Amino acid sequence: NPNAGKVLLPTP
Amino acid sequence: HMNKVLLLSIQNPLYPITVDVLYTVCNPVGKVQRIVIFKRNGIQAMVEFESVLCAQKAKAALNGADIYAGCCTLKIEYARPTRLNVIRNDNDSWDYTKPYL
Repeated sequence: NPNAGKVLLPTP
Repeated sequence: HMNKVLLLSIQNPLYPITVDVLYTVCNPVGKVQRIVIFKRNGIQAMVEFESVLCAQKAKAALNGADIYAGCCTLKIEYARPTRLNVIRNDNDSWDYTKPYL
């Protein structure tokens, strides 16, 4: 799971 | 089977999942052609990319990522359909080669 902790966008 | 259509499952979908959100998620990493959002095994979407390579790039970069901090976790697999068809462009389906209205 190499993308664990990756976040893509500001929270709405 | 590898394919240019991905199936996205959005775990813990605390915020709305619309085509504009998924376009901003997916298209920077793989060029998107069409998006269809539906409810089946939770909130899910198929995203058709321009090529298998583009779908592989999106799958690699986004699988296991959260759209927003602490929620909206992506589980990504190859979809069964080889193509997507969009009835109309609205919040739940969109063809990025065609106009709104």
